[PDB]
Amino acid sequence: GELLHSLEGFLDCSLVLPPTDAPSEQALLSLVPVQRELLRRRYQSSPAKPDSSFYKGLDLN
Amino acid sequence: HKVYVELQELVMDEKNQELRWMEAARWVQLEENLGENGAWGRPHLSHLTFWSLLELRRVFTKGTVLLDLQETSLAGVANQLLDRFIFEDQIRPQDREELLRALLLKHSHAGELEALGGVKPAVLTRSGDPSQPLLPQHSSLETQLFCEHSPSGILEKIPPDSEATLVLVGRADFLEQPVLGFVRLQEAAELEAVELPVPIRFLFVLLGPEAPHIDYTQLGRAAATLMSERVFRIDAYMAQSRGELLHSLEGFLDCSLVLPPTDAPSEQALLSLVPVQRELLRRRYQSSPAKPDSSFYKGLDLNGGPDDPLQQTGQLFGGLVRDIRRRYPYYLSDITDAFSPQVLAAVIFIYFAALSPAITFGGLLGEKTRNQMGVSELLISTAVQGILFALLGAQPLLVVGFSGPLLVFEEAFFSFCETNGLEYIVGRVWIGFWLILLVVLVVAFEGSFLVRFISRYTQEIFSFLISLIFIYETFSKLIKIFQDHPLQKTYNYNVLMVPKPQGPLPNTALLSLVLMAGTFFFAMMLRKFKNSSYFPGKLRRVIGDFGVPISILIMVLVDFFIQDTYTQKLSVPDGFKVSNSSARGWVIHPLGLRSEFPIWMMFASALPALLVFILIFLESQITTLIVSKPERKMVKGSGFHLDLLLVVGMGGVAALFGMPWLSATTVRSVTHANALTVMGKAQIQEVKEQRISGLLVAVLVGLSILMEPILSRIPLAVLFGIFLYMGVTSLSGIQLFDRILLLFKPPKYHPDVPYVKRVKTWRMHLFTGIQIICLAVLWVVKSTPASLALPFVLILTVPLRRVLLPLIFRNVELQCLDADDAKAT
Amino acid sequence: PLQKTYNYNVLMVPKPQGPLPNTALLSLVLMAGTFFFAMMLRKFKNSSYFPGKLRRVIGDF
Ligand SMILES: CCCCCCCCCCCCO[C@@H]1O[C@H](CO)[C@@H](O[C@H]2O[C@H](CO)[C@@H](O)[C@H](O)[C@H]2O)[C@H](O)[C@H]1O
Ligand SMILES: CCCCCCCCCCCCO[C@@H]1O[C@H](CO)[C@@H](O[C@H]2O[C@H](CO)[C@@H](O)[C@H](O)[C@H]2O)[C@H](O)[C@H]1O
Ligand SMILES: CCCCCCCCCCCCO[C@@H]1O[C@H](CO)[C@@H](O[C@H]2O[C@H](CO)[C@@H](O)[C@H](O)[C@H]2O)[C@H](O)[C@H]1O
Ligand SMILES: CC(C)CCC[C@@H](C)[C@H]1CC[C@H]2[C@@H]3CC=C4C[C@@H](O)CC[C@]4(C)[C@H]3CC[C@]12C
Ligand SMILES: CC(C)CCC[C@@H](C)[C@H]1CC[C@H]2[C@@H]3CC=C4C[C@@H](O)CC[C@]4(C)[C@H]3CC[C@]12C
Ligand SMILES: *[C@@H]1O[C@H](CO)[C@@H](O)[C@H](O)[C@H]1NC(C)=O
Repeated sequence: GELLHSLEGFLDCSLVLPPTDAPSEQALLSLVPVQRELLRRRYQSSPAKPDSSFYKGLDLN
Repeated sequence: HKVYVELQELVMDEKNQELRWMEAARWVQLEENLGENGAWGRPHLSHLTFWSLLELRRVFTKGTVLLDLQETSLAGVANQLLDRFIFEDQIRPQDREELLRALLLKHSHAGELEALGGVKPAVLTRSGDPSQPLLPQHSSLETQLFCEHSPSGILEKIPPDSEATLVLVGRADFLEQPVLGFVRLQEAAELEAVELPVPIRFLFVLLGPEAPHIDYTQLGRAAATLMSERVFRIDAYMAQSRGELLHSLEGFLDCSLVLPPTDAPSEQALLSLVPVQRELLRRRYQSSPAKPDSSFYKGLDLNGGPDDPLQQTGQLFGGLVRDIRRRYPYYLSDITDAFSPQVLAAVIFIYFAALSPAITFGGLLGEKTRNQMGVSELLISTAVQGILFALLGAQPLLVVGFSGPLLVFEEAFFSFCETNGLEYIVGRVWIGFWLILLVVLVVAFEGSFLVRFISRYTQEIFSFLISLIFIYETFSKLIKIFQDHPLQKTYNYNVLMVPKPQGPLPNTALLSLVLMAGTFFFAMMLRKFKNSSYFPGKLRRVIGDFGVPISILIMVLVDFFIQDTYTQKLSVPDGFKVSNSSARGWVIHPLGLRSEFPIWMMFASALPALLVFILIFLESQITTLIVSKPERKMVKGSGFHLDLLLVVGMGGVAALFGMPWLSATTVRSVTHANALTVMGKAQIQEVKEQRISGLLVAVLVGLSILMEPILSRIPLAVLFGIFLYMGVTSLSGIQLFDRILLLFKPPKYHPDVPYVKRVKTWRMHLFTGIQIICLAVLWVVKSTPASLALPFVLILTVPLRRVLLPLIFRNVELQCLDADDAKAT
Repeated sequence: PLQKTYNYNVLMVPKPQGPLPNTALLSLVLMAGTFFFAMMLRKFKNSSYFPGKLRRVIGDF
């Protein structure tokens, strides 16, 4: 399930370029801001798990 | 050949709860969106998403299609569409009554936005009242990037005879699965939904409930983008059933290029996909009657190779005509591009930067040659040779003016003429004549290609030694100011200061040092603030572009407020008078002024002319090489033969009138080029090239004699800080300076440049040591009384790189170190 | 203050009586120089222009 969720997140932050008659350089360079925004949306969460390494009491607080 | 596409959403008005259709995007070969304000954003290409395309394909594989429908009004189309939905078991019979009322509703365009106060997304229910969506929502992407006059362009772009398409989207909670309806009218008819007079032929209807991985705005955008393409439009114009549309959609999906997210995106890697895209486009047109529009409109059918500024040509005067044809077609652009305030700031800076050395050298020359040539002559010559060179020159970023070696030659010539018993101002006419003949002969045979043999070695050596000597001279001037007014316990008052202050003065030296330090500090602080992030960008850049004039004004005001203390000020001659009217005139008779001129001198004056030609040619060509390197984003070409011809000809003509000849200056030209440089957030984004700045500088230098009241209040010590700032700033691009700096860093912190990775450290150090030995020898011979033999030594550096070094190093090391290009090695 | 003339017989045994020519500017120069040198050495401490041991020892003083 975690791998499936990660794949869904991967597919959410991808963009498709349809066949456009514009010059190649302009069409390919127009993607920089949109891609930057999508990646900024990709890396914003980065949550995995809290610091649950050990629930120690240690007898001395 | 082009059509109009309109996309509308079912939304609600904030003022009073009601439902209505609002347009959200328009398509004329490009996508335009509108924000909440009500003003359309800038046009841009369309970039869909994976989910929108996937869901569009899924819903279109089974959606119903009505072809050749015989209806004219919206109600008849909605009735037939709902009947077809009912027949194909798409919706239940208990849902027609609500959908019919939902579709037959008032349509409001952008012009009615502010009258209502804005709209919000709404969801239709079974009852018919709006409600908020249950699933979470997110801010739109396109309206955040592009949205944050138009009617005339919109009405102009649409061809006079064309059809339009309308797409409607909206959510309905009483539905099970999304439904797509595509209907093409038998004959185009006007519709009440679109206010534009263009008739409507196609109609898209996208309905359905809320579901994950489905966004109806993006799905409508995908449908509009699919309709906008020519091939799919032609297929729909000839399709007779759903199979043809499905095949066209599969073809459209096949030729799509999807790119995944990355970690560190770059504009260089993203440009490695240029061919692939092209190929895909061709495939999309492989099996269609249409043809691509930009078949060869993305690349120039020329070469960036054999087209070089300097090259041997089989015909006489080839370089001159080549440079003229390369440069002059840009004259209107050169005139126009000077409307930015940065040009004004550069003009103000270069005015002082060029006025001060002219005055100093004119005074020194006047006191050296018994006032045969003084300050006014040099000022007039500089003004005229700047105005003409800016109006008819090939490289308008050069700054002409008097130099040091020319002064040394003038001193030597005057001493020789005094010793031999001949006149001084007359032989210069014949030297100028020989210069004219020599430059004509040289330019006729395009003998400037030797400039190709000068590598980066000599350029770096020359620039470094020039900057270092400049800084040394500035500090020498400061120490002289200290020496004139020492720090004592007793000072005599009632001293006479009318011609010049006799004896020491109390608070002069320390005040001068303070003013210089303050000017330098303020200039550096404003330079740092230019690249900061402490204000709005426009105002920040406007303030930072005027740093030098602001600092000059601040320090001038600070000096002006002080009353009793004396500081040296700038002085210019009273009027346009010759320095010595007793033994000189405005025009010099070549035959003789007071005594006849010997014939042997007229025939033998060619020898100093050759030396003057060598000096001027070498300095000007090296300066042009340094200024116009490929790294500093120099788009327009720079000529070599035309500049040399103009400079030497102008020098000869000025020598006819008694004014001195000039040459291009390295530090001033580099400062002028750096002032007119627009930097990007670093990277040199562009360099502003124009002819107005040089012309204005020359005019101001010429008119400086008319501005005594303003120039008399500018202290001399303030300009020393500006000179130090110029000298420090002109040292950035030098590579030998970096290699000297690396002599102190440990090898752990060395940069990632090729000449560090390819070669070892103790070979780089040997290279730098050899170059420093050459610099030291040049300095020593400069201080030696045999100064006139200095330029030859410089050209003697050229064989050293060509013969001696290949006997010590290896080819890879020498090619990596002595790189002709900066970025490429 | 900064004047044109100064008295040349001024007793300064307990304290300098009357103005003196070059004291104010020399004091300002010394203050600015000390501050500038201290800041430059503080910056050089964190630089990479010498061996680390000698660089840190110099920057500490
Ligand atoms: C162009 C060929 C290659 C050039 C390489 C770079 C070298 C350029 C600078 C070298 C020439 C310097 O130009 C001039 O030289 C003389 C030599 O002492 C200097 O010193 C001179 O000062 C004044 C004249 O100005 C004289 O009274 C003095 O006797 C003389 O020594 C000048 O202050 C400097 O202006
Ligand atoms: C090695 C890198 C160099 C870049 C950094 C340089 C920093 C140190 C610069 C200070 C150099 C001192 O500069 C010093 O100026 C005074 C000016 O009065 C000269 O003094 C000389 O020339 C002046 C004319 O200007 C004469 O009136 C005077 O009689 C004569 O001694 C010294 O000969 C020179 O040595
Ligand atoms: C080191 C880098 C930083 C750069 C900063 C440099 C600061 C330089 C400060 C200069 C010292 C100011 O010097 C002081 O200025 C004021 C100007 O208001 C002068 O003028 C002051 O006194 C005179 C007469 O007493 C009044 O007429 C005047 O209204 C008053 O302002 C003082 O006579 C002078 O003593
Ligand atoms: C308003 C004018 C007169 C004074 C401007 C103040 C300038 C000189 C000072 C104030 C704050 C300073 C900035 C503070 C933060 C940084 C970030 C660093 O990564 C680069 C230097 C930079 C950008 C400093 C440059 C100098 C700076 C901009
Ligand atoms: C006291 C002797 C040994 C050294 C004095 C020179 C020091 C004070 C000065 C001279 C040039 C200055 C350097 C100039 C350039 C930079 C680059 C920057 O990225 C780090 C700071 C650093 C390195 C500056 C630190 C201070 C500096 C090294
Ligand atoms: C002008 O020239 C004359 C003759 O050469 C000379 O006597 C006079 O001193 C000159 N004036 C100056 C140097 O101011």
